[PDB]
Amino acid sequence: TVPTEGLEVTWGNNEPYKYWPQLSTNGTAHGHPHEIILYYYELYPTMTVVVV
Amino acid sequence: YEHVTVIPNTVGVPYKTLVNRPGYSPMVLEMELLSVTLEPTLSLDYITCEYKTVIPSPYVKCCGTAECKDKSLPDYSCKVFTGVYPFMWGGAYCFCDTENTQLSEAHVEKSESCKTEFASAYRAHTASASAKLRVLYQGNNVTVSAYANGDHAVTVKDAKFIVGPMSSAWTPFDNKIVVYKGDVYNMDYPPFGAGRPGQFGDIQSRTPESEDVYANTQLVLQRPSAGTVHVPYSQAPSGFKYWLKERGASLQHTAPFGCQIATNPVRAMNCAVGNMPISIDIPDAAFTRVVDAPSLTDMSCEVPACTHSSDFGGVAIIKYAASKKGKCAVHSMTNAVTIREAEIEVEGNSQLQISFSTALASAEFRVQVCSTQVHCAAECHPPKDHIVNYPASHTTLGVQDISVTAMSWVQKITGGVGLVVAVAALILIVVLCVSFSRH
Amino acid sequence: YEHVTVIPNTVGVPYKTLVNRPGYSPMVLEMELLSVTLEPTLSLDYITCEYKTVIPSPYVKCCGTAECKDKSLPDYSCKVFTGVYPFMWGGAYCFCDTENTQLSEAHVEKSESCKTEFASAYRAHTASASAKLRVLYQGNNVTVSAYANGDHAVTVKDAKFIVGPMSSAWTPFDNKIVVYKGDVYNMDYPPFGAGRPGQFGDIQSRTPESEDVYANTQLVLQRPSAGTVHVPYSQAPSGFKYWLKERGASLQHTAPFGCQIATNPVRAMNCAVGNMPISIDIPDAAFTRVVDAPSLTDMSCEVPACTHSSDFGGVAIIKYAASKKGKCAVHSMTNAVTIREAEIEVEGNSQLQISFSTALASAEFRVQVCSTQVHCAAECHPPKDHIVNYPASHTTLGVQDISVTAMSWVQKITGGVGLVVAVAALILIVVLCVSFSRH
Repeated sequence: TVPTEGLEVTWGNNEPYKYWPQLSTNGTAHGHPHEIILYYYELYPTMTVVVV
Repeated sequence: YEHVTVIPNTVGVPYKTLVNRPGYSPMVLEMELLSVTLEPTLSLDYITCEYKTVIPSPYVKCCGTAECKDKSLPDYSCKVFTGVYPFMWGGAYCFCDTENTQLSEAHVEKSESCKTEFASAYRAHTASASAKLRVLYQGNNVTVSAYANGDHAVTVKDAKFIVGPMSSAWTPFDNKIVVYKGDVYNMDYPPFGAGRPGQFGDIQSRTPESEDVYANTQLVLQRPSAGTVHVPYSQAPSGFKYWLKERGASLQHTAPFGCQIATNPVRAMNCAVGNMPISIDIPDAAFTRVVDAPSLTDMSCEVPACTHSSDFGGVAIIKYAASKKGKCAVHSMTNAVTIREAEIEVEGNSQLQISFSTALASAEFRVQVCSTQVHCAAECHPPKDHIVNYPASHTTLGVQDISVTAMSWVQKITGGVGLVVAVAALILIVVLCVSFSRH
Repeated sequence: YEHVTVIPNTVGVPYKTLVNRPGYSPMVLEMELLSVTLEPTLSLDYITCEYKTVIPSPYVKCCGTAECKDKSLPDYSCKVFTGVYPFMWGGAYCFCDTENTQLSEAHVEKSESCKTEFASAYRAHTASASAKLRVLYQGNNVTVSAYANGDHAVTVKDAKFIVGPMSSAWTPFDNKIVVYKGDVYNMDYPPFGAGRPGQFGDIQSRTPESEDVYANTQLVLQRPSAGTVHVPYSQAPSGFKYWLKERGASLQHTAPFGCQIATNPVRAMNCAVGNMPISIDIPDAAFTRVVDAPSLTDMSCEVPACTHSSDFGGVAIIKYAASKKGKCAVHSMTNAVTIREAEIEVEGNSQLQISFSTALASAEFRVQVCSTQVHCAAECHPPKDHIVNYPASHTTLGVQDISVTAMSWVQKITGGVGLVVAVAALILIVVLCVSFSRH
C-alpha cells in the first residue's frame, strides 16, 4: 500500500525506489450526483463518508 | 530590501515565491532545497571490538605444587591443576606420575584488528542543521550553502540569504547511538565498565588506540585432559561478532520522514519534516521600475487541456496586449494552483502559454502576469496512472472545501431545504403573532 | 551488594552514609566530592580578531583619468579623485596642474596577530559532566574519578561505583559563548557574514587560518589634501579591540551557584547546584558478621561541651561494655546532627569520644555504635564568631520544626488555651444536652 506520505521500497543492493499516489478515479465530477459522489469517495473515502 | 517566506522542508520541490515591492514590477523567485542536513553533535563513549584471549604456554612443575602468580590484566584468570602427567611427542614431560601440577593462566585484550574493525558508541546531543539551496534570481540559477541555524548569512550575486531555524527540532537520532562503517543504530548500550558477557559491549575501550580495556567475557579455565599439554578454557564468545550478525536494519533503512543517513560525519539528510523560514535581502539594482516593465491589457484565458496529474498536467493560453517588449514575472494568486513558468518574454498584442498543476477537479484560479491579473477557469480530468515516482508539485486540496463548480447541487439542496424551513418559520411566526393578538 | 544514596552536590563537604545490611555489622562510608566538572560540548562558529587595512601606493595618472577595476577582496573600496597636483620632495609629479587623477584603493585583511590574539565564538549544547570523589572504604581513603551521568561504572578495591545522573540540568553557559584566553562570556554574538562596523564581529573568519574573511568596517576613501600623495580613509576602528576594552566581567567572576570557570578546555566547576545519586556495589568479603563485630551493651552518653558552631563544635563521651576487641562503625540516627567519626575501636568496659556538628540549640539525638543504640541530649550555646570561611559541615535546621527543649512554653500555653477551648465546648455540650431535656 502506497500512503499519501509516499512509500520507499529498497530491493537488494539497488538504490531505493520511491512511490507516491495520485488523484486517479474511475468516477468523475461534473456528471450527475452519483458520478460526483463516487469521484470524491475514491479520492477521500474517510472525509466523504463523514460529510455526506 | 528584506523579503521573508516559508518553504516546506521538502527536498527537490521548486517553491515559486512572489516579491512585490511598491513602485517596482513584481519579481518571482523560484526556491528549491537541493539538500538539508542534520549533523549531530557527537561524543565518543567507547569502542567495542573483537577481543583476543591471550594464553601463554602452561607452566607444568614436576614433583611439586606451583602457585598463582596473581596480576591485574583486563579479565585475568589462573588456576593450578593437580596430579597432571603430560606427554610430549617422545616421552612423559615430568619425572614422576603424581604430585606434578600445572599452572594455567589466561587474560583478554583488544585484538590487533580493533584499529579497523570496531563499533563506536556515541552520545548525540543536538544537530547543527545545514542546507544547500537553488534559487532562480535575476534569471539565472545560483546555489547558496547556508547553515540552517538562522544565523549564517550567505551573500551571492549581491543578494544576502539567511535560512532557518527549522520549525521542527526533530531528528532521527536518539540520545545514544552506535556506528559501524556506513551504518548507524539508535541503541541504549551498556555503561562503560558494566557490559555483560557475550552481549554487545562485553569488551570496552575509550578509543581504538587506547591501552585501557574493560572486559567481562567470563573466562573460566578448565582442567587439562589427561595425558596432554593443552590449556582448555570456557568463555562467552565475542559479543561484538554476535552483534554484527544480529544487527537488524540501521537508521538508513528504518528512520521516519524519508530520512537518509551517512557516517563521515554521522549526518542525517533530506528529512521532509516541518518547514524552513528563508529570508532574502536583495539590492535596489535587481528590481525593474513598475513603468519600465511591460504594462498589460485586454487579458483573456483559455485552457486547451487540464488533468490533476501531479506533474504540471494542465496547460493555459493567455492572450494579452502589452505596451512594449520585455520580460514579465508570472504567478498564481490561488495557492491550490502552482504554475511552472516563473517569468515569460512579452511583446506586442499576442499570447503566451503556461503549464500548471493542481489537485482541483475544476481549476478556477487567478493568474498574475506583469502587474496584471486574468481569471482562468477549466474542467480537470483525472490522471490514469495510480502512482508515480516523484512527490506532487502543487499542494493539498481544501478537501472539506474547494469542491467543483458543479457542486451547484449543494447550493440546490441547501436552498430546497432552506426555503421550506423559511416558509415554515414565516408561517409559525405569523400564526404566533395573530394568536398572541387575540388574548 | 548494591547500596544507593543521594549526596548534596557540594564540593569539599564530607557526607556519611550507612550500609545497614542484614546479618552483618552495619558499614559506614564517608564520601566527599573533590570536584564536579560540567564541560559543555562545544561547536566553533567563527574567530574574530583585529583587522588590518591594506593600502597600496596610490596610482596617480597625469593629464587624464584613471578608472576603478572592481575586485573580490574582503571589504574592497577604491575611488578616483580629479584635479590632484601632488608634490614629491623635489617637485610636482604630474606635468600639468589639472586633468590629473589619483586612484586610491584599499581592502581589509586579518592581521598577522589573528594567529594568537583572537576571540572565538562557540555554540554550547549540554554538559558531559565529570566528577572526582573521595571515599573512605575499609577505613582508608581512596579516589574514584568518573562521569556523573549514570554511565561509567568505576571499580576500585573491588567495590564498583556508579555516579549520577546529576539531578539538575543547570549550567552557567548560555547556548551562545565567546572565549578569549583564560576568560569566557555568555554573549549573543552576531550571525556569520552579518557582523557590523565597530561592534564585536567587525571581521569574522571560520577558523584562525581560514582565508574566507568576512569584514564590514565601512571603509570609505577620502579626497587627498592639496599638494600631497597620501591616502586618507574613514573606517570604523576595530570592534575586537573595542570589545577588549568594553569587555565586562568573565563567567569566572559573575556565574551563579559559586562555580569556578576555566577555558582549556572550557569547564564550569564545583557548582553547588542540585544533588547527586551515588551507588556502590560492595563485595561480600568487605562486611564483618554481626557475631564477629563487638557486641556493645550497658551503654550511656554524656555531652561535656556543645556549641552549634558548624565546625564539629559538639563533643560527646559514650560509656560502654563490649564483648570483644574490634573496629566499630558509628552513625548519627538523627538527620539534624552530623558526627565526624565514621568508625572507632571498641574494647573491654570503657568509653569512646565522638565530635559532632549541628544547628540545633538542644542536640537531642541517637547514635548507633555497631548495631547498638544510645541517646545523647544537651543544650548547645551559639558561637561568637559571626562568619567563617568553610561551608557549614552540618545539614540545615527544620526552622519551624525541631525547636528546642525549653520551647515547652508552646505546650504550656497550648495546654492552657486548648483546654479553655475544651472546657468551653464541654460547658456548651452539657447545657445543650439539658436544653434537649427541656423539649
